[PDB]
Amino acid sequence: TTASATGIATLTSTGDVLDVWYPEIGSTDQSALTPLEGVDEDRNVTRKIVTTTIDIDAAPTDTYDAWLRLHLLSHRVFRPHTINLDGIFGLLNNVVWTNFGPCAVDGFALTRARLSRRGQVTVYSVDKFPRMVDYVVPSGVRIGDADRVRLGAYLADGTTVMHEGFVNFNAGTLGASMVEGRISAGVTVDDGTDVGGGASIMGVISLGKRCLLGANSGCGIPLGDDCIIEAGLYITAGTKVLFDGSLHKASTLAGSNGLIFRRDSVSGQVVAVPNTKV
Amino acid sequence: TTASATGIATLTSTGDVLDVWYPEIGSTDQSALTPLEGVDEDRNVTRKIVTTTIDIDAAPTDTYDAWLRLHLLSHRVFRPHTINLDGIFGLLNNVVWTNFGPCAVDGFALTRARLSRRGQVTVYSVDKFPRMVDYVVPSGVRIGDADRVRLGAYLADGTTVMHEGFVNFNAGTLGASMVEGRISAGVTVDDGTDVGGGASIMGVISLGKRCLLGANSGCGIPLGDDCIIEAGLYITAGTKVLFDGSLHKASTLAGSNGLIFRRDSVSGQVVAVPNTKV
Amino acid sequence: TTASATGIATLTSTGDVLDVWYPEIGSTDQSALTPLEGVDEDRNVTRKIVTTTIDIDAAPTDTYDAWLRLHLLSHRVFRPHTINLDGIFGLLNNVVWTNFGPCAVDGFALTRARLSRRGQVTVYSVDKFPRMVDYVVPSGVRIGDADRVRLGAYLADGTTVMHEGFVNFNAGTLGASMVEGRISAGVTVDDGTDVGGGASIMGVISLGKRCLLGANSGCGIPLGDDCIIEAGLYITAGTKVLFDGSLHKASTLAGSNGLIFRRDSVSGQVVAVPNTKV
Ligand SMILES: CC(C)(COP(=O)(O)OP(=O)(O)OC[C@H]1O[C@@H](n2cnc3c(N)ncnc32)[C@H](O)[C@@H]1OP(=O)(O)O)[C@@H](O)C(=O)NCCC(=O)NCCSC(=O)CCC(=O)O
Ligand SMILES: CC(C)(COP(=O)(O)OP(=O)(O)OC[C@H]1O[C@@H](n2cnc3c(N)ncnc32)[C@H](O)[C@@H]1OP(=O)(O)O)[C@@H](O)C(=O)NCCC(=O)NCCSC(=O)CCC(=O)O
Ligand SMILES: CC(C)(COP(=O)(O)OP(=O)(O)OC[C@H]1O[C@@H](n2cnc3c(N)ncnc32)[C@H](O)[C@@H]1OP(=O)(O)O)[C@@H](O)C(=O)NCCC(=O)NCCSC(=O)CCC(=O)O
Repeated sequence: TTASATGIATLTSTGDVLDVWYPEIGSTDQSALTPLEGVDEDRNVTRKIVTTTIDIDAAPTDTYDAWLRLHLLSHRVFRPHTINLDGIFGLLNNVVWTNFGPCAVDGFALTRARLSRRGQVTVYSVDKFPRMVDYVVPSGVRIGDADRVRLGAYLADGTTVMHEGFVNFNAGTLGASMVEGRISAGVTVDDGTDVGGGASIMGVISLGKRCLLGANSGCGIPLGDDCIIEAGLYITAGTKVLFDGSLHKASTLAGSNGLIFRRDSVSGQVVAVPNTKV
Repeated sequence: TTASATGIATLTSTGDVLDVWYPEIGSTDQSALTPLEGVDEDRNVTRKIVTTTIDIDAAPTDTYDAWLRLHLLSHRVFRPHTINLDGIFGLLNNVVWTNFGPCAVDGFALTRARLSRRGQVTVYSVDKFPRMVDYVVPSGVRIGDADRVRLGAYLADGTTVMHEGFVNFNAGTLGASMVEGRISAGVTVDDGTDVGGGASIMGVISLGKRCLLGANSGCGIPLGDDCIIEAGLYITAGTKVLFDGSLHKASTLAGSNGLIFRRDSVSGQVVAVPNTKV
Repeated sequence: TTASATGIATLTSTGDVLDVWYPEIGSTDQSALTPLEGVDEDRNVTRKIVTTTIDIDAAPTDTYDAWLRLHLLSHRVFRPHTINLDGIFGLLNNVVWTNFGPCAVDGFALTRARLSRRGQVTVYSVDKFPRMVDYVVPSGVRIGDADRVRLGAYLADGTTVMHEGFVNFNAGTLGASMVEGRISAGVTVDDGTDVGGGASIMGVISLGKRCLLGANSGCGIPLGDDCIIEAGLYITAGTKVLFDGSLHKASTLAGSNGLIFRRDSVSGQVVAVPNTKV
């Protein structure tokens, strides 16, 4: 798809792009943005309006292109896996994310000293991906600890990411989900799927509708709909699971509907049983 | 109980209450609060003093009432389960919690643009419950990552909530505890109980005194005093536990004193044994 | 070692040290620091330059000494366990860490009210240890959620601490590691060791090179090089592990090289097998 937006970029004096903010997708309106242009000598950066036009099926070719792609995902214009992100790690700079805005990592010690004359300097994160909410708050969502949702996360209407939840870029919820565990990059969960506290979903992997991952559980395989993984139980691709009297590697149960995975507390054996009613 | 306090409320131009801060319980002193009244046109809110009087045994009837109840818990005037919270979710608004203060979720994009002229806008959370410490810091407590304690948490003197700890509203510690795992809404742990790193306590559930939940453990049943759950072991209500040669569903071991729960590493069987010395 | 640095201390009106910032180790240059000296009457603190000289092998004797030691670790001048920290907990004050800077816990309610006239007051943490990044950002590191790295953490070049990672003081990475779980105080992991999401390493304990702790795993013993602990599996010192037909308490497998620990999904038995290729 040809996608375009007008945004405001933060550039170092050597021309490295620390960030871009695109408030709206597909608009040429600049009036939100002209008051934000200028030069900050304490950070040694310039903020300047840019217009970015991309082919979402092509690999990104520069830092601006990479930033627009993350915005398209978090504004929910594009779902996870629908936009080409190949090579994005190479295009994003490591940035010090502060209460004063993004700062270059090279020379940060001098930067911090300059900024400290203006007020206390707090560093929220040092990374190539910022906190999503600092660029877009999608509608119909709650996020307890907004450090734990990267820009490029897709959070469908009706999602709650609790404080223990984490959602990486190119990942998230396609419908209404309670997310209290970790959704790795490239993982999606479909409508009504709830991820219990401290649960882990490995990234290849997606879960269908109305799944339940128990607290402290783990899922290393794709699941279909109406599956349950018992609290505390980690299903790896290599786990051998007893189903109807036979052992199956979990990788072969990928995409199954209506299975409850538990570890028998008497024998210690991993079992899967049908999820009755459904 | 009749409870009353004077506080300062933040109201949208449509009269929705985004927050109330009650610095003290039971006082009519306004002199801390009159300098904080006014109108913020970038957020489109008004801050105004309110006096709120409630019956803690009755269901809350409006947003102010709900906010006072959360304060009563976190100031430790009332313990968890001692105040009626029925319907509170319906009375609290979803709010964008920023470095500039609370902001309405509707229209936040315009709000963010207005505020960005004043300085970098950082969103800490988007939720119906704020961070406790932004309203009350109780005495004798440490909190590593104060994003992870909701207003309405009760943290007794001598509590440390480490960065991996999480304490929901209507929950917490009745005495001195090291909390490095998740205390769900309506869960309390009694004096000397330590919750290990990444442990999960389901919410009906409380733990007694001097309990130890191992790292990455889970507890889905009430426990009495001097119980231990091995690291990595999740006791669900349905788990069948071997105790003195017989199998018992864990729900039937609810409230037991002096049991150590472990998963036998040879057989894989969940067992409970007496906690000797005690 | 004799170690010395010039820094800027924040002192209460009773002379308690809330913090010290030492921008550089071993320098007498004050020109970064003289613009930061002064008195803040809303917090009731004074900021003043100090010169601190210590013997790293001796126990710290005052709060300034304790702060310099934490800096020496996070600037990577000293590795974990190389500096004497005995009694440090007694020398650090509990502090309220705010957007305005450190504040005393005694009297914070009055402090908060004073500061609220200047702007929204946000409390990041209440603890004896601050967030490392607010004092030093070491080179070659990423940190997703910088609430989760305490000052006194040592993060070697090439380390990424993801949002689920946590690194305590006197702890961390000796080389390039992806850290998505919890590195307790006094724990180190050597080059190429990756700590999976939600994994727990107990603190006596270190891991060698190229180890892999699966998501939601736990390690209660020292490991040598090229060990793997399966996702979801917690090895406690007391766990009895089957290796080559014999049962061994895990404490006796301390420091082993090239072992893969798994829980057999059929029998529920904890086993260790050689890590083939290596
Ligand atoms: C595996 C399930 C789904 C099974 O539950 P069900 O309700 O289907 O079964 P149930 O009625 O308990 O049990 C039916 C029968 O199976 C037995 N049974 C159950 N589990 C067993 C096991 N592992 N081994 C042997 N038997 C077992 C019961 O004793 C009962 O036996 P009889 O037939 O003999 O009676 C559950 O235990 C579970 O883990 N749910 C996880 C939910 C969760 O953690 N939600 C996430 C939000 S909670 C959260 O996030 C916590 C907060 C936080 O962590 O921060
Ligand atoms: C289950 C317990 C409590 C058992 O410990 P004890 O000290 O009572 O027993 P011990 O001396 O190790 O063992 C007594 C005997 O039982 C055997 N034994 C122990 N566990 C076994 C098992 N699971 N299967 C079979 N045998 C077992 C031992 O080998 C020994 O055998 P012989 O009799 O043959 O010798 C422990 O292993 C545990 O998990 N503690 C958890 C502590 C914890 O995680 N604390 C939280 C803070 S730590 C934390 O939070 C980490 C940081 C973070 O995560 O962020
Ligand atoms: C234990 C291992 C390492 C084993 O893996 P390997 O690749 O060596 O083996 P494999 O090819 O799967 O399996 C070899 C043979 O062993 C069998 N096998 C494997 N596990 C078994 C078990 N537990 N019980 C019985 N059999 C088992 C397989 O079925 C296969 O059988 P046949 O020979 O019959 O074929 C793995 O499953 C694991 O847990 N890796 C953890 C990785 C991880 O979590 N990384 C952290 C980043 S991921 C993360 O952090 C998630 C994000 C987040 O949490 O936030």
